[PDB]
Amino acid sequence: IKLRKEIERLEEKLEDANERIAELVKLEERQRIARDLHDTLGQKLSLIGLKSDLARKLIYKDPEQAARELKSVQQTARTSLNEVRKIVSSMKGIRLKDELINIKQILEAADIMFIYEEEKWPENISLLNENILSMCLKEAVTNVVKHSQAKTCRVDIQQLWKEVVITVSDDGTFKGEENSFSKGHGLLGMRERLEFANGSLHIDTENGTKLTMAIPNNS
Amino acid sequence: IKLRKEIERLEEKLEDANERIAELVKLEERQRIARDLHDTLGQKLSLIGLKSDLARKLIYKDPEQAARELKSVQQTARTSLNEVRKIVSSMKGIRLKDELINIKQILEAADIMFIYEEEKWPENISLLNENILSMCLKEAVTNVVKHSQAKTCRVDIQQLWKEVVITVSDDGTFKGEENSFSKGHGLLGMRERLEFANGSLHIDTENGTKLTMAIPNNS
Amino acid sequence: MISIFIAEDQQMLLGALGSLLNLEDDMEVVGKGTTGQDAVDFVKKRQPDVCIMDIEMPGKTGLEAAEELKDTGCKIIILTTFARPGYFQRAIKAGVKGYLLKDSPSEELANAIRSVMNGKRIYAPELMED
Amino acid sequence: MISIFIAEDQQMLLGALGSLLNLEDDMEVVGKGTTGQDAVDFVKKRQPDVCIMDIEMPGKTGLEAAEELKDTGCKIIILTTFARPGYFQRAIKAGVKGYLLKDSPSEELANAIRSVMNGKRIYAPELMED
Ligand SMILES: Nc1ncnc2c1ncn2[C@@H]1O[C@H](COP(=O)(O)OP(=O)(O)CP(=O)(O)O)[C@@H](O)[C@H]1O
Ligand SMILES: Nc1ncnc2c1ncn2[C@@H]1O[C@H](COP(=O)(O)OP(=O)(O)CP(=O)(O)O)[C@@H](O)[C@H]1O
Ligand code: BEF
Ligand code: BEF
Ligand SMILES: [Mg+2]
Ligand SMILES: [Mg+2]
Ligand SMILES: [Mg+2]
Ligand SMILES: [Mg+2]
Repeated sequence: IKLRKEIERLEEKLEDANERIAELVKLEERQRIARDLHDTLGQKLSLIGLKSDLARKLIYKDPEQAARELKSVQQTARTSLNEVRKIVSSMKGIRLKDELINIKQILEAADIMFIYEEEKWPENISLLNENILSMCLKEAVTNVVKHSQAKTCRVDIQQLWKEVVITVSDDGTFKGEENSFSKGHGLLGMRERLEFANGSLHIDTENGTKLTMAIPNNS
Repeated sequence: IKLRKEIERLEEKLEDANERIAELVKLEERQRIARDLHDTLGQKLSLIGLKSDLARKLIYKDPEQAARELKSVQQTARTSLNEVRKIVSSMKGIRLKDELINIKQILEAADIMFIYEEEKWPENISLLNENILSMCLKEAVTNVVKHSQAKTCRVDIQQLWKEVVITVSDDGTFKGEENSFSKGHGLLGMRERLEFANGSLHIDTENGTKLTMAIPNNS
Repeated sequence: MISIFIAEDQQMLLGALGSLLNLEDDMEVVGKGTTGQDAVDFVKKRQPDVCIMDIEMPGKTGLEAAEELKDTGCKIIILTTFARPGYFQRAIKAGVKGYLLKDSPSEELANAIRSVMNGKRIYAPELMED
Repeated sequence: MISIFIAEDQQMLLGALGSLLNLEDDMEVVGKGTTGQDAVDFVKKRQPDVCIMDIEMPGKTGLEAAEELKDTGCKIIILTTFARPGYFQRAIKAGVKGYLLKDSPSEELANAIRSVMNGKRIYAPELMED
């Protein structure tokens, strides 16, 4: 009865340790995304400094260009603070493999055919870059279910020499009107996240709607 | 011989777990300082944006003031990037209790009397703020051993209603010459870290040298 | 003319905000403070048209100061950097007229001050996320 | 006149750096690239006076590109954001004339370009810490 009491006391503290390792393993992956953010905040802060140095030098030589540089400095600080907010809120970063699963189910529930010819999966992008691409792919199909009025949606995920490109095309009609990049909207927010990551967004509304989201590789 | 082999196999995997908890507990304290940095980068990025908005509005109304604001934006980005560099390098943050121990031993090895009347220890400052104060207290006594030529050094650590103040006074002579805040030097670097934290540095060279390092409380 | 009290703990920020609002032809900064207590002390004594107020300030906070100026008739706009749990709730419970992100453009802030003066209430979507 | 090649992966940064150096009366940007390969391809063909070069660039890196232009006579200044293990070492082994922090003032960078052209070698203390 003493050793059976002592075994239960050790079984209770081993449950607090092998199970408490699963709680502390969450901080290991959060440190991977925090170090990803710190790396690109270094690039962002260097850009703010250099663009301020340039706008200051232009105050007399070209005051209109100085004002243009300062609108750009303000935007870099606004968007790079939006990313800090995202990791201070501890919002879940989705893996591109998991987001591709959800978009197929969202497109099928809305009765839109999903076209996907699987190729080699991206391997040289950061977890933060991959999380941005997931949010962009999720917003792209959300726009196709609500506005496109398309029969099919072709998604491509490609790993190129210096970047990862995701193309999302629907065979519907683009419902946007002149300023299709309005404040607090998905397209503007996609362009902001992609540009913070040093990637890009290109929209081809000829023959439907084709979003091309590119994001760079590491090293 | 089977159960003795099996017990050693479990003793080896329990050593990998109870000991590997001590490795993963390092990431818990690093997450506390990363969340401290993200909080004040939020304040820094808000300031860069607002000061850019103001300098842009002043390009025509007061171009000299716009240039002054842009030198200040460049400095905020430079110093706030210096803090990101510090946590990307994983340099050790010293506890103020431990730094007070070292300064007493450094002052005694250099034959300078250490004056300290112990009071209630600061309790409402962040770990990042406390680490900055340690670096500032360490630099203050380093300057007193190399330049002051003082007999005594009085250190005060006070917890005030809205801030923590550290005073470091020596009874030597201030050896500085006009621009005592030169590039890459300790005093300039102390002023930069303290100002990033929303604190301050005041130097009174009348009757020796008195450094007053203040840093705000949280909430 | 719209008189403004600004309460912000960040000194560099308090400066820029004051300079930006002053630049508006129809507004003028009549007081500045670094804690929620300075805001409480000022609006109680002088009573301005609008009270721009930071949340996280040492001493008294902006939410704590809004809670003490609930029955004063002063239009309080709250500014904050991070959307945090309980902040939105505490602000609506206090009866604030505006709840905005600190780094939002000066044009928007100036608009929000004029909108709040015309009885409207402006709240920020980003600050109500999850 | 001092001709300059700039290699930087960050497009917004590559723009500002080019505009800042061009503003100098005695310098002119003769080429711009986003990878270490563009720097290798350009200095091999056109051969400028000075080659300003980022470290972390996709495709070929700035250190990798310095390693391939070792026997070319082009003065390479390296710029980087973070001091990382092995970067300083790899740079000196490559024979770079300058190793600077990206966000250092334009005045300092312009000075370093003139100093490097006068045979001197400028290295940054912050980039050699621990
Ligand atoms: N794939 C698509 N096909 C057709 N129209 C599209 C489209 N994607 C976007 N649009 C058009 O562009 C507009 C703006 O898209 P956006 O994603 O920015 O905002 P939204 O209308 O979806 C609200 P939210 O902010 O929640 O995304 C849409 O309202 C629609 O008119
Ligand atoms: N307590 C003190 N008493 C007398 N002179 C002092 C002093 N603290 C600073 N000084 C003077 O101010 C100068 C600048 O101090 P500072 O700390 O910035 O640089 P430093 O000379 O100690 C080299 P480092 O960058 O390693 O600190 C010193 O060289 C000295 O002349
Ligand atoms: F610090 Be305040 F709430 F932005
Ligand atoms: F990305 Be570079 F090395 F600053
Ligand atoms: Mg949308
Ligand atoms: Mg010193
Ligand atoms: Mg505050
Ligand atoms: Mg780079």
